[PDB]
Amino acid sequence: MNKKNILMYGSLLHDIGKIIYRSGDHTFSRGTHSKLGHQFLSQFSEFKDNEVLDNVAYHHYKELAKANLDNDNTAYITYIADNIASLFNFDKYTPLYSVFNIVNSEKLKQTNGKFKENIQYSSGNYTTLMKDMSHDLEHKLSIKEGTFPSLLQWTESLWQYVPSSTNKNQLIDISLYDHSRITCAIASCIFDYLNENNIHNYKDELFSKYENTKSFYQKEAFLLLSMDMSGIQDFIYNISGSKALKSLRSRSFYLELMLEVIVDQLLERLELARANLLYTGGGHAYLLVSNTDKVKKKITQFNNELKKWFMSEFTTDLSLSMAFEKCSGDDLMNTSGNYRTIWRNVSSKLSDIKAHKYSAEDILKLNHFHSYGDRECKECLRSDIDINDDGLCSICEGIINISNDLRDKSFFVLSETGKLKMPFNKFISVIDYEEAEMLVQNNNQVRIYSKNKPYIGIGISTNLWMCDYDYASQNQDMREKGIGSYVDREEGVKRLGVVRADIDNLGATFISGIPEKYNSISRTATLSRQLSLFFKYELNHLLENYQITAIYSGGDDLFLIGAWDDIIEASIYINDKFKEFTLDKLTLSAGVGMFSGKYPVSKMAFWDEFKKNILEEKLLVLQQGFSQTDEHGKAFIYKMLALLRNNEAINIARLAYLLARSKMNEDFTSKIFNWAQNDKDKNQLITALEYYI
Amino acid sequence: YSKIKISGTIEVVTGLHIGGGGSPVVRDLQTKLPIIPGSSIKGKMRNLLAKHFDERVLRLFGSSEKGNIQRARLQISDAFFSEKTKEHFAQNDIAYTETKFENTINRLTAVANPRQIERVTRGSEFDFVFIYNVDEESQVEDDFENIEKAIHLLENDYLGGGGTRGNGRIQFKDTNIETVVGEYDSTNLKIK
Amino acid sequence: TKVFKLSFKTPVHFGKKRLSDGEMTITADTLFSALFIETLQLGKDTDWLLNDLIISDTFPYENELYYLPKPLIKIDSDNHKAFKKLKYVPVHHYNQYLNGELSAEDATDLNDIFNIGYFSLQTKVSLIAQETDSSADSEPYSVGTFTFEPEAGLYFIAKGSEETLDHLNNIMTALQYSGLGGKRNAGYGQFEYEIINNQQLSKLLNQNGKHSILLSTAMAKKEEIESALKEARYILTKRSGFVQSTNYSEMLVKKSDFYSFSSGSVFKNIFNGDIFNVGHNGKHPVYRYAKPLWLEV
Ligand SMILES: Nc1ncnc2c1ncn2[C@@H]1O[C@H](COP(=O)(O)OP(=O)(O)OP(=O)(O)O)[C@@H](O)[C@H]1O
Ligand SMILES: Nc1ncnc2c1ncn2[C@@H]1O[C@H](COP(=O)(O)OP(=O)(O)OP(=O)(O)O)[C@@H](O)[C@H]1O
Repeated sequence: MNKKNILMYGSLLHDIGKIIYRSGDHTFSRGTHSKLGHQFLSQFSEFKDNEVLDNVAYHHYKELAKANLDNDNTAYITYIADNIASLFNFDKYTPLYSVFNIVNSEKLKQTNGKFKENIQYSSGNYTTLMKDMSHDLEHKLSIKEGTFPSLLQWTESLWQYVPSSTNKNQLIDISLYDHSRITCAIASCIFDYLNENNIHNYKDELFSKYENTKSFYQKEAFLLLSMDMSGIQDFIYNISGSKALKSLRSRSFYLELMLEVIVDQLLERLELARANLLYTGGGHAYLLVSNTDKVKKKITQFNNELKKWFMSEFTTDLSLSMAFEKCSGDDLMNTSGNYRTIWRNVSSKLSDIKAHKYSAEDILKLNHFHSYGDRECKECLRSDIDINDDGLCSICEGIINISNDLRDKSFFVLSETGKLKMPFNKFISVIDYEEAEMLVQNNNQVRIYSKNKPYIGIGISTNLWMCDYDYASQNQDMREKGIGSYVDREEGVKRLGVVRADIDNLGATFISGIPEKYNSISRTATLSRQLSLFFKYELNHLLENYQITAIYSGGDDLFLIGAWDDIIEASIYINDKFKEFTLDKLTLSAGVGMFSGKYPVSKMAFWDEFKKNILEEKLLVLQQGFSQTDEHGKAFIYKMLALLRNNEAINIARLAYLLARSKMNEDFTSKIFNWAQNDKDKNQLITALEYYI
Repeated sequence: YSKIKISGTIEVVTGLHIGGGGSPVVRDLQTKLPIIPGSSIKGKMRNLLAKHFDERVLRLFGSSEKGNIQRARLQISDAFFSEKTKEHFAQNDIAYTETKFENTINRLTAVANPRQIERVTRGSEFDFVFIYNVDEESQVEDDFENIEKAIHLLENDYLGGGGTRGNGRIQFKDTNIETVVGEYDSTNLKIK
Repeated sequence: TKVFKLSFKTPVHFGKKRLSDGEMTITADTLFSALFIETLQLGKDTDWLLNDLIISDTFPYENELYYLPKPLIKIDSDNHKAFKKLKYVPVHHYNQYLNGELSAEDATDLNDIFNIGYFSLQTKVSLIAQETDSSADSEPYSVGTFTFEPEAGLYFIAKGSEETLDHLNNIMTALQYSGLGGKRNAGYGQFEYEIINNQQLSKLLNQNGKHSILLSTAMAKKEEIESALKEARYILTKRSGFVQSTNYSEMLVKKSDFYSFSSGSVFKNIFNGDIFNVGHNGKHPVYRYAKPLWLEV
């Protein structure tokens, strides 16, 4: 095995024993963490690699003090990676705490929430988890150079909520998955930095003296790389056709898959692991790669080829930016909040390199093409593009095809023939688990991208996180339907509802984080991943009771389209559910409008009071009154509106007479009149009754 | 070269219903006073004139789609309430826009389902301006004769919706013809 | 160097990609195009008003206050949020902004007070199809229009010799009765203009500094672009569209795509633009205006 693969395998599994120690039930768990993991990884033939066993068994200080390991070995790198990732009585039943409550505990510290109110863990659960991981290591897992991604996938599948540390005196909020993953990434960066820099006596380099330990911690060893997608909000919103909804699901997925394939391809260039991707979502991406001249030259070269390709295909609609700024180990360990300083520096460099995107020769090259081309794509507003059959260009027709395939098939493959044009001379098509399996046994250089499917274990397992929900597929016809399937609802006016939401307090959350005590790279990674999981899984389950279709979900943007009533109800419900998930630490800013059917969805797109007072009190009163008393349709309510909108006392006296003439229960009339007499209550009343129609 | 301005006012003999919202009527989203889009005027004149006869109708409005290209020669502009009507209605305390109630009879069933429609008040006055661009000297008399014929047909027809049902009849008054660019005499031209 | 005030009183459609898009200001390309077509229609000569005149983009104004585009200067903080939401900076506070004297709360107040118009969609149909005779769908379509408050509008920046300015004033007198936007013949886009001098705008336009703020849409000529981009903060904007009376088929004639810097870019090496030709397979040349109008601070 290549020493790098040995290093990742050791690093990811150094603290594997902690779960079993916390298990307690089994006869293995009687001894300390390191040796425990040692005999446990020796139980399986595939993981019988001796060096990985050593890395696991010698991942802390006391063991290494007597470890008599060779002057060069990956174990020391693993030690340092765990240290940088990070009186000592560990409680085996410690539950994982949500970081979100800690994020805004400075303004209002509320009872800290714990995962599974005062929830406590049971050692039986740990026994069950150990049996599950024994099963995986026994049948599902096997060590090959290409299986490391599968190992990562199973680790994420199992450990994503078992706490990493269980110190009673420490504010535990790191899952073992996070700590292990960041350890793997950091260790890989260390290995590249030391090897390229022509140092081999790593024991002497770092283990020798504590002064050198702080010294290497201080040396600029890491590089923090950030990527930004230029024009998503424009290119996604040039849709006006009748099949608009099908494309939007296909277009957001197209940009998402672009970002995913480009980041994966980058990580392939770096000969590096997938654990190195700290955050993806929206048009952003964050990586922690090795700080080597080799790394920098590769990044620059790939940037050049990348910019070439996008200029070749869209030339203004989509562009990508690269930026990186040096960082050291001392920075990541949250010494003096300099983590936030470097985070802002990399953000600033990314945001000012976008100013200069085109060199001279490129800008000249653009302006002189008297090239014979056809005219704008109907579905996709682009002059430069050339249409074909039925007035559609190639890109949007492939978008239509993959949209057709989206609802039925769950797996997407990265293949060299495929359907949709993709950065690195590649194409994406759709597959099922069985032909994906055959592709795996076809030893083809493929990357299966899945639709929120765990326990796949198929080749390069990539449980891509995405919310693809559509109520139109819940009808008698499984085939995807047009926008009219939601317009034609008879329970109210035949219109459409649209909601957009952004976390208002997000810039500080990723930047400021938890101040002065928890701004570690580990905890930022945990925060980012938890936000990603919420905005990429929970929405899909929440939407199941609404006639709404998920369009753009991920990052901090939420885009749902459907019936007017269902959109409002789902917006309120998701607002409440999010307030639960962030424990009322993060809020939502949203706006909902009403538009007629088949309007260009491009232009379709360009809290407590509303629930308690309007929807719950006045709306229910009005609904009960209008249901009990007949003959009072939109005409009577519209006369109500004419009297209420024109805020004059003459209208109020007229409304008094109108309620005298109306045949409701006197309570309804009195309440309505007295609501109309207050400005706030009259506005709430008009809003509710407008909702009625 | 010269430009000719046609300016005046139009009255609704019976109520008008353009109704872009539909049952609302077109308004300005802030002033809320109703208008008359120039597209309605242009389209009704073009339909009536074409149906009164394809070179002259091509010449006035311009098609420029049939392999031969003609620039439009007569430009219509939108309309707004006259100040006179606003003053008059404010003094007399008259609502700007009425709301007529209607029904429909189901055969074999004879149960009526109601209907609500919004209608511009009778007797209002709108202000309109036409711009004519004389590009051929020897054609102005014929073109203005044709536009007079179009006005004549429009006076005897309807604008907007439900015209056969009894709304949209209009009338033209206070029309003057003034040259504003160039040196073409516009005193021998008439539009009634 | 005069400015030209514009008040509209009728909705205007200005357009980016389709008719149902609405836009507030217009670029120097369409402005010069309108001036040139009006000149040709009037039959006077184009040589005078081709290679002497410099036109700046249109910018909005309110009751008594004028506006300019946001400079793309690197303000070193970190909010980067309230300022990203700002699009136009009032003239009274321009030099304050370029010296980093604008506070976040003042920026929020400016964003609050910046109401100078609203957007609308009017739906329209077309019964020219078989509908008139046989069962055929009426075809609905929408146009994007934008309206001003009674005390708002757009204004120009123009400069050149006095004779060219007189010719420009004559042409604008002619032009106030054609349109300045999209569906000119469908009832949109007539204006009244007025010539005004502003003491504050004058002082701003004749300042002296080291940087430069581009107020038009320009592209450097081939041999000067290399030195132009030594230290530049800019964004490119694609400009395409069809052409008026170049060959038989309008739907076969389409101008070549062109790219030019936006109206807020900052440069260190001043360059002179040119009226680039964007024609091919045509009977008469078609022009696009790319010539800068700098303000030095
Ligand atoms: N695949 C996608 N489909 C639709 N919307 C998306 C997609 N990815 C991201 N978005 C959302 O669209 C928003 C607008 O993107 P925009 O074009 O402004 O670029 P950005 O990634 O925010 O960066 P910048 O504006 O600095 O270039 C993003 O912030 C994100 O929330
Ligand atoms: N799950 C996540 N993990 C890490 N970073 C994220 C995540 N989701 C979004 N972000 C980042 O946080 C940033 C927030 O900036 P953005 O302008 O989009 O929202 P905002 O500043 O909160 O807007 P507003 O304050 O107006 O609501 C984005 O640039 C985005 O890259």
